[PDB]
Amino acid sequence: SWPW
Amino acid sequence: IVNGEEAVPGSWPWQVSLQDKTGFHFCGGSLINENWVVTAAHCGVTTSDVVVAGEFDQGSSSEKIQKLKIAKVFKNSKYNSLTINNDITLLKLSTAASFSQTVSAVCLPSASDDFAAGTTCVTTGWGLTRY
Amino acid sequence: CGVPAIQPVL
Amino acid sequence: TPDRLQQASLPLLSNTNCKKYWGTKIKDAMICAGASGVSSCMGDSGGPLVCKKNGAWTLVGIVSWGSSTCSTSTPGVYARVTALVNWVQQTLAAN
Repeated sequence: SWPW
Repeated sequence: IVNGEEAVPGSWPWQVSLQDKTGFHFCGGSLINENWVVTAAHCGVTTSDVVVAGEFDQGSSSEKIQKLKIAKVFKNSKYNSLTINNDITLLKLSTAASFSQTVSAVCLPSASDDFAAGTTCVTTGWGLTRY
Repeated sequence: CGVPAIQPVL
Repeated sequence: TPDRLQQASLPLLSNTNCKKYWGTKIKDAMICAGASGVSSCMGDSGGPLVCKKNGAWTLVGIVSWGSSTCSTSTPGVYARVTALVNWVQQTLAAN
């Protein structure tokens, strides 16, 4: 996951 | 947005771009009134960043955009950076936005409003179109 | 709030 | 990145169903949307997820986080504005  | 399409210019008039001092777009946000923008807490906005309202094409020099300074950053006290929960920040603008055909506010829901699974909604932005 | 002057086309 | 503003329509999911993708990472102040052939992606963060209610566009989510590759078959995760709006109202009233 990754911040968007 | 991956596999989206180009918007009609001006048709999402609450959408703002958050830019750093170099002019780099790093996050979106939404106007909720002339003085306040909602964005994500994890965007890490500071008072050195700029809110750009009224923009469609970030490559154009001819759009009548508003570059608005930020007075204060209000990160929600419940934001948890470890889990990215409660991911909301309010920005109080130093200079009010001037509302127009291309700049205006989105509505906020009531706390008790219901948005059912399966409802079709819309998202907008200048994020990557391909990874 | 919530009613754009320029209508979106989806 | 694109110069011009993009849009996409996409469906809301329930948190119970979103947990099939993301497990215990999904909290009550999150709402999932997508897995429908589109995805929000890096640089969209902070922007709106809006739904039309009684003829007006209403802010339901704030683009937050999702797949590191912006997979169009995985749901994106948005901050759930109904869980947060009381704080918004308290902040505006006090400032």
